[PDB]
Amino acid sequence: MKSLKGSRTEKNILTAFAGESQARNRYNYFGGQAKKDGFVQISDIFAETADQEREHAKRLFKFLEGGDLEIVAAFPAGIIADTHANLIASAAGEHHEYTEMYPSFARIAREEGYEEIARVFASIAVAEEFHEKRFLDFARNIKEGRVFLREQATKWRCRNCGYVHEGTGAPELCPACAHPKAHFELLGINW
Amino acid sequence: MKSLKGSRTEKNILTAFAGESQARNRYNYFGGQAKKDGFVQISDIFAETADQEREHAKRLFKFLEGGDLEIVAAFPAGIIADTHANLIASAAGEHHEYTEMYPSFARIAREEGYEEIARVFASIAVAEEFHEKRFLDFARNIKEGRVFLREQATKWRCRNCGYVHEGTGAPELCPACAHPKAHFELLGINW
Ligand SMILES: [Fe+3]
Ligand SMILES: [Fe+3]
Ligand SMILES: [Fe+3]
Ligand SMILES: [Fe+3]
Ligand SMILES: [Zn+2]
Ligand SMILES: [Zn+2]
Repeated sequence: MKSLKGSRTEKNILTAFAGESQARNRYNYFGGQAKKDGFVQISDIFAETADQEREHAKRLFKFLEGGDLEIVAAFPAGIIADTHANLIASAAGEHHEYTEMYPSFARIAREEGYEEIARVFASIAVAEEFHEKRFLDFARNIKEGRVFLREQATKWRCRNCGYVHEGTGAPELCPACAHPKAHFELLGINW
Repeated sequence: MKSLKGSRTEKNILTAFAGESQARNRYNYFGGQAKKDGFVQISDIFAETADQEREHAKRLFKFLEGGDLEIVAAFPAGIIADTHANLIASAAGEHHEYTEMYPSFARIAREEGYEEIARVFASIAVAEEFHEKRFLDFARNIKEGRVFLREQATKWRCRNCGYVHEGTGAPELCPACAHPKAHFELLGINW
């Protein structure tokens, strides 16, 4: 790694920075619509994904040493729909990104002598693959009615107050904090 | 349920509100010390628990219809230590609460004709039991060196950027966002 200035990798980094910046915003707006649709756990994962996009953008932006730079590129023009649709559009763009755009960008960085940047573009691809995965399972539970209803009794946690509930479905109201079903999630352990 | 004024349940609600308010603060301070100790996932669970305490306090506070009211009660006087110790003090107080204090308070509410409040005190007890559980497993992994090291290869997620890593231990540095190991957690699915 030399200088980036004038290289193709230089425009590739700005282009990625540009689509990741917009993605932060759309995930943030999709999070607010999810909360409105009554899926608090899905709202918080949009917001988490938003924040992780900010951090992919920041590692990238830091490679730039430049001034003003012109790019040609395509981006979704809209749109905010119902949550299911939001989760499908998101997944589709995460898809294009880990299967198409970052493999290429990594290739050329590599090919221009920037292998570290190449690493970074490959590592981000990994993250976008989990993001898509997440978005697809949530969209499938929405499509199959299993957000707030499972087939054998399991335990549900209140995101708002931590209340735990043994049942096949979450309660219509939290007995502890009196927030509605929308606040409930599958209880999970990850330690 | 009548009026609460003058009842014993009346002082019980304020006393619980008082210990839960302080608990919010101590969990918030324990979260900052955890971040300093290099346990980001544990930092965020302190902060989450803090927020759930706020919401137990709020359901309670809303039952009050009163003016100024005198209480006698004991509270921890201090202290902020290392994270392990923080997790053990927290668990001990969560313990006293679900095994002793809220069972009683629920009893008397019940016994004074306030069964709904009684429910609420029982439902909060449930939440505090999961909180303790959480705190104990994290303190055990800290004691056994398994926060950031497992015995068979498993996958670790970067909290900062979503990067996923297959291995027995988390990386020393995230390849995607270049944040240190402290940001990694066991990857979990709960949908
Ligand atoms: Fe992504
Ligand atoms: Fe609740
Ligand atoms: Fe608690
Ligand atoms: Fe990372
Ligand atoms: Zn990204
Ligand atoms: Zn509480």
